[PDB]
Amino acid sequence: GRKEYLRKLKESFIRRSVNTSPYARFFILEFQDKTDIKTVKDCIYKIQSNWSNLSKRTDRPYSPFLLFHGTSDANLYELKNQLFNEDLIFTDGYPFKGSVFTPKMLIEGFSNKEIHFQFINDIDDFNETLNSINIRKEVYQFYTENCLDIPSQLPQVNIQVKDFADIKEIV
Amino acid sequence: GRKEYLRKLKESFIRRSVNTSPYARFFILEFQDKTDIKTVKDCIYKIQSNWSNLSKRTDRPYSPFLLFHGTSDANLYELKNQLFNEDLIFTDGYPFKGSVFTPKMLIEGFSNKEIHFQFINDIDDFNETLNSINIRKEVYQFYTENCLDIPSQLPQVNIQVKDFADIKEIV
Amino acid sequence: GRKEYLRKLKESFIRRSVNTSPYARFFILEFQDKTDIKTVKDCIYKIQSNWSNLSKRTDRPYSPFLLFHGTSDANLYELKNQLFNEDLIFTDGYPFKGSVFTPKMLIEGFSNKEIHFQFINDIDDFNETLNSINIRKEVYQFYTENCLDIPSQLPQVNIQVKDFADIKEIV
Amino acid sequence: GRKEYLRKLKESFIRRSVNTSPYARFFILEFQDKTDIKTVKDCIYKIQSNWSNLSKRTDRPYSPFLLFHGTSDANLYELKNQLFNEDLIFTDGYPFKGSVFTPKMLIEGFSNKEIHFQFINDIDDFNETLNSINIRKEVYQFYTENCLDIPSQLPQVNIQVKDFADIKEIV
Amino acid sequence: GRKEYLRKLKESFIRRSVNTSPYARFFILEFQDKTDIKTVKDCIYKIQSNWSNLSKRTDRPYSPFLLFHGTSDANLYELKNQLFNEDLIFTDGYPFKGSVFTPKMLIEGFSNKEIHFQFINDIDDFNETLNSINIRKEVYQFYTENCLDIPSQLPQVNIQVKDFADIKEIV
Amino acid sequence: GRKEYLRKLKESFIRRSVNTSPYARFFILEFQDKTDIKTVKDCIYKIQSNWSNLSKRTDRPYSPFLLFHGTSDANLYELKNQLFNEDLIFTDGYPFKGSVFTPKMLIEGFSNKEIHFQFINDIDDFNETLNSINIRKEVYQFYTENCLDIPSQLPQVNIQVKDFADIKEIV
Repeated sequence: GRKEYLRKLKESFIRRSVNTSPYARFFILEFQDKTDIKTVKDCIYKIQSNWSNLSKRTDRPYSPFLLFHGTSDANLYELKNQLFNEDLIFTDGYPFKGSVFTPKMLIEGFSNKEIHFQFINDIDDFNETLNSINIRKEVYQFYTENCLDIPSQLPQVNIQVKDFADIKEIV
Repeated sequence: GRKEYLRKLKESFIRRSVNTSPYARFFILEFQDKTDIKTVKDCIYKIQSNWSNLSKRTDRPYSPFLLFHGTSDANLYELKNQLFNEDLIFTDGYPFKGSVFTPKMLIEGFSNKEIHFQFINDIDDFNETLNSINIRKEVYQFYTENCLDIPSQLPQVNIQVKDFADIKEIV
Repeated sequence: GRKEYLRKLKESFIRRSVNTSPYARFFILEFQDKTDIKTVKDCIYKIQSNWSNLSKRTDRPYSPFLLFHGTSDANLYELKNQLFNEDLIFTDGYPFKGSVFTPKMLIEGFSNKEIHFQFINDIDDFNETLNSINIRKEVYQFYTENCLDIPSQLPQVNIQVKDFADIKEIV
Repeated sequence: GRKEYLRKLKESFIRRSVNTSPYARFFILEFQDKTDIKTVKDCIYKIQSNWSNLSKRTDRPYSPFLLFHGTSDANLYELKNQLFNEDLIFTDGYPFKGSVFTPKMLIEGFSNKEIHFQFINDIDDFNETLNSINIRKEVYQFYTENCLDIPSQLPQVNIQVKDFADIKEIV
Repeated sequence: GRKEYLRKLKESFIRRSVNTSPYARFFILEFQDKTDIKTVKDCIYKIQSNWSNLSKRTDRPYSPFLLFHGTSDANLYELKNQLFNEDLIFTDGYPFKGSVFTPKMLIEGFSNKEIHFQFINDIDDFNETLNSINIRKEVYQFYTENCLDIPSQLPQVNIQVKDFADIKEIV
Repeated sequence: GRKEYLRKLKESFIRRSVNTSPYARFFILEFQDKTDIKTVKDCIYKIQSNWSNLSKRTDRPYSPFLLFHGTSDANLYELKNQLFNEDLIFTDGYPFKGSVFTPKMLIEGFSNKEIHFQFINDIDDFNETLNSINIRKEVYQFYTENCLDIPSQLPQVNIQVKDFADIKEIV
């Protein structure tokens, strides 16, 4: 059936235990120009609610890493602005204007409970962040037509959705 | 079967998690002078009970925003007066008589455990409050004849119901 | 099958949640002379055990309101004398002999953990206490041959049973 | 199936809730001098484990009442002696040798955490017991060929079993 | 199939509740010459892990009683020495060398959290212990050719297995 | 179907309880030359997450023992050097450079909450640490083409896998 397509992809590679261990979860989402602003935030909030545990009870907080490609910087910063306005505080390695890429902010924001997720701007920020993370890194890709190139010593999943709307129910 | 339409509207649009995050939830209901006040109150109490967590244990309380359209102000205030008489304390942006619409009264009332929900009198109060809540806002519409226009940067669902009685089992 | 009508009667009108809010629940039962005194108490204890939360953990206690019609006053008091003997303490608005109807005793017994339910003698005490409880009141009717006239501004359900024996498995 | 006769007697007559209220529960088992003591002790321990709540958490303890009939006192006392030897402390209204029947021991033993159940020697002790507990009393009769007479003012169930061995998995 | 034979003797004879009461459970196993000691230790550890509850929270600890027959004393002590080497602390009524059987040592070890189970050397130690435990005792027999003689007043089950390795899934 | 062989391999040998006791669990894995370094780490992390309970709540911590073979030391140390980089702290009985095998470091790391698992370099270190752990030891083998010889006094399972990828969903 139609609903069966979403039912296979949910636990084939994306399956989730009752308490997932705090590893460096990288979520690569393809942002094409046809996909509007609104449904990306519905995916990001679903990514943030599941694969981040920032409750005060635990001592091992973790947050997902978010990567977008195939988009212009105009709507990438436009999406970035509303996420911060809606109190979904993130870090992208640029703590101030005119900063060089500082992955040490991504180090502490992963363990910070007040920072919900982590944004990655481009390819060069993603590869430099990978060397900065020393703990286990798993990278999940949700693409439609274009696939990113990922270094081969990392556990990767590749999921080809119909469009961006099908990503959210998987995650 | 006859319930088969109800399930398609329950779990596919207004699916509910047991630990839903404190979003600015907007509920738009069509009051159109043919449904009685009592059936609206049962829908309002059901909207209150499911989509507000005002327990003393939590640190992130939330309350749903309710807006009615298509009816006169006479039965809108009559519905409004019965809700306050039954100890369902709400706020509507008019803390006193002859007041200008005060959006911040709807703001601490979102985080107030003693304020059960928020009442929106008209579209003009709905649209200007939309610029007041900074956090993510979700709008849920339940309508029988006329669907209200919502600006396109919000996550909206539009559900067409047979009458006002079918809303409360959906929520 | 034969148990099917019990499923058309249990979760379609008298569906029960585990965290039901403290509402003024009215239970109107048709007690006829054919019905034995003993089998009514099995319904009263089932109604009291399900629709009352008098535990010391909560701060919002509630008790059901019970109405009986279609019976003589002699056997109604005979039932009333039994329930007080078995430590099922109730109030009827008559705290002493020769008293007028005091609905205030029914208000305090609703919020009292040591008072298990509330008795209503006839129609006139039902309508007088109807204007006394300010919070939302729901009326549930279980009857075989005579239907009461409940005012239309209250949420009412009407259920037909063959006799009084099937009411307790409904609730 | 062969099991289906046990299923129609499990959930239709002796259905059990996890939070059963402290009622004066009377269990009548028929002793017919051909069942050995061991299966009777297996039935009593199943009755005691399920229908008594003597934990330190609760503030409303309750213990079942045990009645046997149709047998001589030779095996009735001999069964009674083993149950006290296995630290299953009970009361029977005879706290000392040559005592008259004292039902007050069974009322205190009903609410005592250190008294597991209550023994009833005969139908004359049972009727005198019946007028002593004021709270609601239900009688469960499990028998093979002889049925005792219970007053019609009490909620009673009657279960006919193939032999004494089917009683323990009903309770 | 073949696994239906495991189901017919698992849930029908050695069915287990999560809150089993502290009874003096006896497990009688046929140790033949064909059985290796390694398989027996898997069965003994499974007997401990299910039918002993020695947590620090409970106030009623219990431990099973272990009996073996049909084997020589050479491999009985060799099995006995391996169990003590793997920190499975037990007692057998012989607290020192050259001791007479001491049934009281099997008594506190029933209630001792640091004593995991009780070993019984032969027939004469089993019957002598049977007169020492006052509380209810249940005896479970698993054997392949020879069935041990058991006193009739003791509640017992008799289970016929293909070999010793099938015992551990049943218990 | 295809996942049938996975179900025939999962709960029939490597069945897991939620309260598994602290056993000296040995995991022997076939690291042949065709296996990538990365896909072994997914099995090591799955073995560590399931068969180790290093939480601060318990007082009996346990860690799995890992053995690898079928390849040279070039990729065995390269796999070993990565696991220490990702904060998966282990011990192998070689606490310093040029050390003799110290099985005592494996015993303390078994009970150490900050040591996640234990590495075994070869069979010579496996047999030496075999005589060091006094408690019950279980050995689990997962292999494709070579099966090693384990002494027959230990509980062993042998599982043939198509390649190293299916081992992780088995455990």
